[PDB]
Amino acid sequence: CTLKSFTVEKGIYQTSNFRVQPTESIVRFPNITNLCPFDEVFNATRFASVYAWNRKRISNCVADYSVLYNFAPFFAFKCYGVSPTKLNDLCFTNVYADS
Amino acid sequence: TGTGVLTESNKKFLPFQQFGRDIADTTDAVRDPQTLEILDITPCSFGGVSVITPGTNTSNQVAVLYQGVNCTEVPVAIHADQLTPTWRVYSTGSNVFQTRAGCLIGAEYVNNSYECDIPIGAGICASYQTQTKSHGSASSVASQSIIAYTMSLGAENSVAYSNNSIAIPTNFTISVTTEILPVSMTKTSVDCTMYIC
Amino acid sequence: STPSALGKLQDVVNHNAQALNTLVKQLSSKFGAISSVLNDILSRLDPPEAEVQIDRLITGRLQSLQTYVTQQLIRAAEIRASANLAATKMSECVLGQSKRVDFCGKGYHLMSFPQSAPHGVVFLHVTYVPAQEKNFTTAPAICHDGKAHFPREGVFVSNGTHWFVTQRNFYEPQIITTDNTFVSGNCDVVIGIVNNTVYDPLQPELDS
Amino acid sequence: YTMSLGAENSVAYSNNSIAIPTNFTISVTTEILPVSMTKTSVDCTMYICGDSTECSNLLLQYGSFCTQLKRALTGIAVEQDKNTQEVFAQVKQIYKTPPIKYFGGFNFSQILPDPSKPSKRSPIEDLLFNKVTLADAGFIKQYGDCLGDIAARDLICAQKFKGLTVLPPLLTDEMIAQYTSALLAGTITSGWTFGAGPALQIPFPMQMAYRFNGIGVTQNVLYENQKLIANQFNSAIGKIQDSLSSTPSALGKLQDVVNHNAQALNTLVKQLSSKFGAISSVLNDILSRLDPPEAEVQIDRLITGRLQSLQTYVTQQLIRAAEIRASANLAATKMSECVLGQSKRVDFCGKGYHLMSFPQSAPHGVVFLHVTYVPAQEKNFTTAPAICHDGKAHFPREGVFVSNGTHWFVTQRNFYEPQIITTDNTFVSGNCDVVIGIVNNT
Ligand SMILES: *[C@@H]1O[C@H](CO)[C@@H](O)[C@H](O)[C@H]1NC(C)=O
Ligand SMILES: *[C@@H]1O[C@H](CO)[C@@H](O)[C@H](O)[C@H]1NC(C)=O
Ligand SMILES: *[C@@H]1O[C@H](CO)[C@@H](O)[C@H](O)[C@H]1NC(C)=O
Ligand SMILES: *[C@@H]1O[C@H](CO)[C@@H](O)[C@H](O)[C@H]1NC(C)=O
Ligand SMILES: *[C@@H]1O[C@H](CO)[C@@H](O)[C@H](O)[C@H]1NC(C)=O
Ligand SMILES: *[C@@H]1O[C@H](CO)[C@@H](O)[C@H](O)[C@H]1NC(C)=O
Ligand SMILES: *[C@@H]1O[C@H](CO)[C@@H](O)[C@H](O)[C@H]1NC(C)=O
Ligand SMILES: *[C@@H]1O[C@H](CO)[C@@H](O)[C@H](O)[C@H]1NC(C)=O
Repeated sequence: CTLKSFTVEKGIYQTSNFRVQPTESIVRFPNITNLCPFDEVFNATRFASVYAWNRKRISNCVADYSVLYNFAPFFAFKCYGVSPTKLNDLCFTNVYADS
Repeated sequence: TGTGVLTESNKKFLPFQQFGRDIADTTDAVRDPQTLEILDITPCSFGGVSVITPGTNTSNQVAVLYQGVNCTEVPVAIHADQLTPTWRVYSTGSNVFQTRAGCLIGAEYVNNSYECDIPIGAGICASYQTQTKSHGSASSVASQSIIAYTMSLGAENSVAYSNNSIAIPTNFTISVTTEILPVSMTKTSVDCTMYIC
Repeated sequence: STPSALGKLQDVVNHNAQALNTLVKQLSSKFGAISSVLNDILSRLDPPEAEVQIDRLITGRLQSLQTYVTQQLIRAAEIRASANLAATKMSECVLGQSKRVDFCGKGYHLMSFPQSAPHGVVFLHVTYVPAQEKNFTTAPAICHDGKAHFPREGVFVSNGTHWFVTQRNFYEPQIITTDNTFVSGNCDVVIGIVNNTVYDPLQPELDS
Repeated sequence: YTMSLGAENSVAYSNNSIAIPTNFTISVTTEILPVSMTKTSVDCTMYICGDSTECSNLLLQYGSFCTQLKRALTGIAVEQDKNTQEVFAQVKQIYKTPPIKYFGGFNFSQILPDPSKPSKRSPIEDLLFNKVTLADAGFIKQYGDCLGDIAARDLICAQKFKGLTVLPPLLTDEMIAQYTSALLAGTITSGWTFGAGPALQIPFPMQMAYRFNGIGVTQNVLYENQKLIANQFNSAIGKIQDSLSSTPSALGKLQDVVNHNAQALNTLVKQLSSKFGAISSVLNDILSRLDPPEAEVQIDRLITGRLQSLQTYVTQQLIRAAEIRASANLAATKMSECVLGQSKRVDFCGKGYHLMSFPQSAPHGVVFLHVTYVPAQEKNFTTAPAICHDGKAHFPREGVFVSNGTHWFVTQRNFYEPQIITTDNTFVSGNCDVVIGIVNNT
C-alpha cells in the first residue's frame, strides 16, 4: 500500500512509526490544605443580620465543596451561572460566602 | 502536563524551584509537588517501524525492525493481529534480536557473517536465507527465513606484509565497466497562468 | 536482464516524472481552501467572497510551484555537477586518457566510449584490472660495486633465486642492466640493500 | 592599519637568476573533510503535530508535503550512507595489520589501532573523538529511548522527545573505525595497488619511494635520508597531536559542521515555540482551550508555520547536503588519488608536493594527514636555457641548468643535487643560432 504497487521488491521500506500510548492518568496537585472558612461560619455562636449581611472574604484558600453536602436534606442548592459540583474545576479571584 | 515515565531523581531541587527544564526548553526534570521528592520525566518509547522483505515473487514472509527501541523493555502492545508473527505482544520464538538500531522481530540472529543485502541499522544486515536447518521444503523453510547478522565487511584478507615480500600481478582482464551519467534532465517550461490559473 | 543496471538514468527519469506528478496532485490538494477546483470556487462564491478562497488556493499552488522550481534548481545543480563531471569525463576519459585514480572506472582506465542514452550518457569505461598475483621477495635498492642502484621505471622482485626488475603493474620480468637502474650514493646508509649483479650492455663490444 | 599583504619580497629576477632548494621538510599537514552529516528522520506527525489526532487529520487534508519531505530526508540519509561507503568502503576485503608493526621508523602507533584500549581506535582518533563534541550512540541503558539520564545532558533526549530522530549510521562508529582501519592497513601494507583490484603487499619504504618519484623527486632521497624522513614524520605527528589538543581551532571544520547540525535542530525546536501569528505555540493548549471548530484556524496557521519551517529546514539540509556531498566527492577523490594513489594536481592533497595521505575517522568526517614534501633553504645560481656544444644546442632531459659561479650543473628541478652534464641527461636539437641566452660550456 505504501509503494502503490502489487509486486513490491526486495529491501527495507519505512512504513510507519512505532508508538506506545500511555495507559494511566496521573493528576496531582501539591497537597494544599488551606482550609476555607465554610463550616465554622455555618455553626458560629452568632451570625450577622440579613440587612447588614457580613461580607466574608473567601480567598487565598482552597474550596472543599464536597462538605457543602451532608447538611439538612432537600436544602436548596440553587446555582446561577455555574453548576455547584463543577466549582471544583473553576478558579476565582474572590469568593463571598455571604450568610 | 506531560506524557512519559516518571523515575526517581538523583538531583536535589532548590527549596523554591519548581520543575526541571533542559537547555532547549523541555519539561525534563521535575520535583514532586505533593511531597518532597524529585523525579525525572522520560519520553515514551515511541520509535518507528520498517519492513525487511526479499522479492515478493520470492517470498511472502517478512521481518519487522523497530528503530531506536530496545528488545528488552520495549512495550510491544497489540499493533495488528493476524496470521503473521509480527505486530503482536511477542514473536514466535528466538527470532527477536537486539541491535543498537533497535529490535528486529521475525528475523533470527546468525553468528556467521555475510555481505550486506538489506541494511537494518548499526552494522547488522538481513537476508532471506533458504536453509535446510528446518529440513523442510526447499523453497520455504518452516519458520521465517529472514535472518540478521553482523555485516561481513568482506573477506578478512591478511596482506602478508613482510620487510621483503611483494606481489606482482601475472595476468589481467580488460574490464568494460559501465558508468551512467545523467547529463540533461528533460527541459521544462511552465506557463505560469496555465498552471497556477 | 538486470533492471538495476540503468538505475541512475531511470532514477533521473522517475524523479522528473514524480516531480511532475506531485505538481499535478497539487491541483488536487485543498491547501485549506474550501475545494480544489478553480471553476467550482468561482461558481460557488462571488468574487468579493471567493477572493479569500481563491487567494488561498493561489498561494498554495504558487508555493508548490516555487518548491518545485527550487528543487528543480537543486537537482539541476546536481545534474550540472554530474554534467561538468561528464564533460570532464569526455575530455579526460574520451578525448584523452585520465590518470586520475578511479575516475574513469575501477582499475587503470584505458579508454572510454560515449553512448547516448535518454537524458544522459553511458561511458563504457574500458579499464585494465590485474589478477592472478604472484609473490616474490623484494628489495628497495641494489648494491653493486659498493654503490646503490635504483630502478628507473620498475620494481625489484625475485622468484627465489634470481632478481628481476619488472613493470609495477603487470608481471613481466626483465634482467637488470644500467639502462633500467641509476646510481645514487653508496651502500652504507640504505637499509634493505642487497648484493646483486647489474649487467653492462657495452661488454660484448669489448671483444676487440 | 592598512593590511600588510605580507613581506614585500623582491623576487630577484634576471635573465639568468634562479633559486634551487637544497633542503626540505616533510610537512604532515592536516585537512579535515566533513563526509556525512548526521542522518535524520522527521516524523511529520510527531514533529508538526506531535500526538494530536485532529492536527494529523488536518495535515492529511493539506496534501502530500509530508511524503515529499520524508522522501527527501530518506534520500539524504541513504546519501549519507552512500557517502560513507564511497569514501570509506573503497575495497571489498578487510586487511589486518601485521603483528610486527615495524616499517623502518614510521611510527604509525598513534594512527594504527590501539590494542590496549577497548575502543581499538588510534590515539590520534581518540584525540579527535575527545576534541569534537560527542554524539548519541544508542547505548543500552534500559531507559526506553536507549540512552538517557536524570537532570543531565538531555539535549539528545529532548530532540527524541520532540520527534526528530537521529537514525544511527549503518556502519557503527566501531564499524566505520574498522573500515578506516582496513583502508589504513591497505595503504600501509598494499600501497596504491589495492584500489585497482587485488591488494598487493609492498613495504612502506618502497611505497614512499614511489611517492617521492610521483612528485618529480628522485626516489633515492627517501633512502639516503630515510631516518631523517622518519624522524620528521614522527615529530610532525606529535606536533599534530599537540596542535589538535591545545589549539581549539584545529578541528574547526568538523566542529562547525556538528554545530550547524545542532543549531539547525535547535532552531527547529524553537520553531515549536514560535507563534507565526497563532494565539499560542502549544497544540495541546490550543485544543484544550478551544474546540476544533473554533481552534481550527489557529491550528491551521500554526501547522502552516511549522510546515514552512520544516520545509526551509529540509531545503537548507538539501543545500548543505549538496555541500557535504561535494566535499564527500572531494573526499572520495582525495582517497582515490591521495590515499589510494598519488595525486599530482597542485595543492590538492596539501600545500607542497603531495607525498601520501592517511585517513583517520573523526565524528562525521575524515582527517587526511596530508604528508607533503616542502622545499626550503634555497641557493641562488646563474642559469641558462640551453647549453651550446660543438655548435649544437643541448637541452636537459629532466633537469635544469644552474651554475655555482664557476661550474655548470644539471640539477633536479625541485631538490638541489648537482650532477655533471653528459649526453644522458641532455639531448641535441638544432644549432646555436636561434637560442638567445645560449651559453658556451662542455
Ligand atoms: C624485517 O623482518 C622482521 C619482521 O618483520 C623485523 O623485525 C626486522 O626488523 C626486519 N628486518 C629486515 C632485514 O628488514
Ligand atoms: C590471462 O587470463 C585470461 C583470462 O581472461 C586467460 O584466458 C589467459 O590464458 C591468461 N594468460 C596466460 C598467459 O595464462
Ligand atoms: C656485498 O658486496 C660488498 C662489496 O661490493 C662486500 O664488501 C660485502 O661483504 C657484500 N655483502 C654484503 C652483505 O654487503
Ligand atoms: C627463477 O628465474 C630464473 C630465471 O631464468 C630461472 O632460471 C629459475 O629456474 C627460477 N626459479 C624459480 C624457483 O622460479
Ligand atoms: C639581460 O638583462 C635584462 C633582462 O633580460 C635586459 O635588459 C638585457 O638586455 C639582458 N642582456 C642580455 C645580454 O641578456
Ligand atoms: C634539511 O632540513 C632539516 C629540517 O628538518 C634539517 O634537520 C637538516 O639538517 C637539513 N639538511 C642539511 C643537510 O642540513
Ligand atoms: C661559443 O662557441 C662558439 C662556437 O660554437 C664560438 O664561436 C663563440 O666565440 C663561443 N663564445 C660565445 C660567447 O659565443
Ligand atoms: C662550485 O662547485 C664546484 C664543484 O666542484 C666547486 O669546484 C667550486 O669551487 C664551487 N664554487 C663556488 C663559488 O661555490
